[PDB]
Amino acid sequence: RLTDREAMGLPETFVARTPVALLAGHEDLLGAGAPCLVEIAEDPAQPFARRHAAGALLGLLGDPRIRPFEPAMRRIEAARARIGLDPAALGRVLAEWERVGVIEPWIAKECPAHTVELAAYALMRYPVSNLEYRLFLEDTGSTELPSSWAFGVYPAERSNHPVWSVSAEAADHYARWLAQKTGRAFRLPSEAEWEYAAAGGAAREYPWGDAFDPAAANTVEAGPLSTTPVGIFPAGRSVFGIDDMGGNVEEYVADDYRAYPGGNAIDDDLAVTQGAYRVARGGSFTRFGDLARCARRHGRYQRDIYAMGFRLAETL
Amino acid sequence: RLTDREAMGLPETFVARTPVALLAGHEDLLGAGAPCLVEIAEDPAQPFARRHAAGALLGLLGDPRIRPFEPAMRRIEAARARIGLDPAALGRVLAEWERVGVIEPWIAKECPAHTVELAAYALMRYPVSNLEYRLFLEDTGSTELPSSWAFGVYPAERSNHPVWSVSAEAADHYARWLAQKTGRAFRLPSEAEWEYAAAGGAAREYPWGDAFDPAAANTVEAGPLSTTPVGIFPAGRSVFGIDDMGGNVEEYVADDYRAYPGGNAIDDDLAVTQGAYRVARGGSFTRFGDLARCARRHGRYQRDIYAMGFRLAETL
Ligand SMILES: [Ca+2]
Ligand SMILES: [Ca+2]
Repeated sequence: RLTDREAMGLPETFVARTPVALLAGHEDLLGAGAPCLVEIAEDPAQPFARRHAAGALLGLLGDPRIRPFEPAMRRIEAARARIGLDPAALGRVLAEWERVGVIEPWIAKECPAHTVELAAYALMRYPVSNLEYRLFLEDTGSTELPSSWAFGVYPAERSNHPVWSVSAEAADHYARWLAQKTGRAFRLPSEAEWEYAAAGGAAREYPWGDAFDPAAANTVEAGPLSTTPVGIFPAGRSVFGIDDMGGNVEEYVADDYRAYPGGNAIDDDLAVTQGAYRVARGGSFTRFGDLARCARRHGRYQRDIYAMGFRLAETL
Repeated sequence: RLTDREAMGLPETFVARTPVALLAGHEDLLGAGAPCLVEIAEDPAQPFARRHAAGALLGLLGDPRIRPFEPAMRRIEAARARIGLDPAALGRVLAEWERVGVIEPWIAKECPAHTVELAAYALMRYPVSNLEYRLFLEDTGSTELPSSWAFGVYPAERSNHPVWSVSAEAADHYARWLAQKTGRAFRLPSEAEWEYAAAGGAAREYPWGDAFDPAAANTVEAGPLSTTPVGIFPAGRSVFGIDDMGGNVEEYVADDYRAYPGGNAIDDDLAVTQGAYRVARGGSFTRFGDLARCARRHGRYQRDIYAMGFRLAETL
């Protein structure tokens, strides 16, 4: 029933969260050099507008943080991961997020918290970028063009933003292409690999800790209402050094939707949702912080406001 | 029946007409300074990629060519303008453009060529930009948000590109707002004022001369497949010094569609088109060079690939 803007908490009148000119008053960045721009973009003490300005200039220059054939990876040692939500903690999540429309069944599918054995793996520090996805398209001849590319056209000023929306099978295809190109075991992360990389062995509610922080991720509460250059919300980095797990774009995993086994809570929608879509995790610039919860499971519907991107894992 | 990409002459596979990073190899522009960037962006001898790079950097910095409350204007003296198409020249237009789908009735509504007395007037050198339109939205509280702004959000990296698509009445509203702000007689140009400003007293077929030139304007034949910073196709400037009249975005005029009087050619669609839409002129980054003809009359249908912007005139 809601318009896109209503769903994003915005009025019908115009709202801006960025300057009219991103580098106005930040002209010292022109002489900084790319290594200095990278430090500024990833420094949590720098105001967002200056990090955004640095990231935007890197987007024009060619961002050296994005190396398509040797992407920045973080190693994660084998572990007994705890995945999902304790049924006794559902009430707290609902009180926390009912204001934005969350209802009990959406959170109940995170139950029960359970153990998953993970072998050692690596995960991309950043989500896959527009520039990376373009190289994939040009090498493969794929017709899997991103929905946000107007008329299928590459948005060059946003070279270092995450790509969206693509299908889960296009994300799969990107991973197979890079695996073949590099000889490395690239793939999408499993749902358990994604959640553990965000939450750690401490099972944090968010990548950054126990309480939502609108400055730690690009979400709709206070984000700029578009994607951002990867990695310019450093306060939201996970314990393993992964950036943008909360916010920016939702991220596909390898798993199609399934109920977690052992959950005595009746899900009357399972008769149509089981195996019906690929799980997406992490939330996005258009949605609220409930989606930046490490345990939140999403992906059921295709909508303009659901920005679907991805990041790769690697078998070690 | 055609997809957007089919209508643009593009395959299903990916096509790029820009570098992956607009300023890669153009890093000398970082130290140029805005006046030098402006000279580069508007120099027809500079390769398009370097002009685009300069314009993109100006878009980040704040483009000094765009002065919202004192927009760059060109004065045009009172004249007896010749508007439209001689019926004897219709066959030549059809042979020239039938390959892109143009058929006789679309061109026949330009007939007959006729005389319009114009008093002295001024016309904006550039189409109205994203940055200018944002200032309008923030001052008025208007809900007339541009269609290309995803979820209604300002695209800050494209601050100095033309705004699109807006309704003709939103263009009217912008003109009234600026008139009230500045005390100057701003308005949209009449259809005759627009065509004369493009074609001159010589009644050139295109602003730049008699033959189509894919490098003189941002059209779909060879343009970058998005809007461009205003004024970076200087080879297409009109005899009066107006930029981007061919290409970039279509431009509304003050006139609703009417047949030119005196045209003995039967238009069976007049029974539904008369007064039914606002005329748009000049063509765009998504369409072919037939629309960059000074006499071509457009605007009948609302479609994603029809990018509708505007520029202001001023009574002198
Ligand atoms: Ca994310
Ligand atoms: Ca134009």
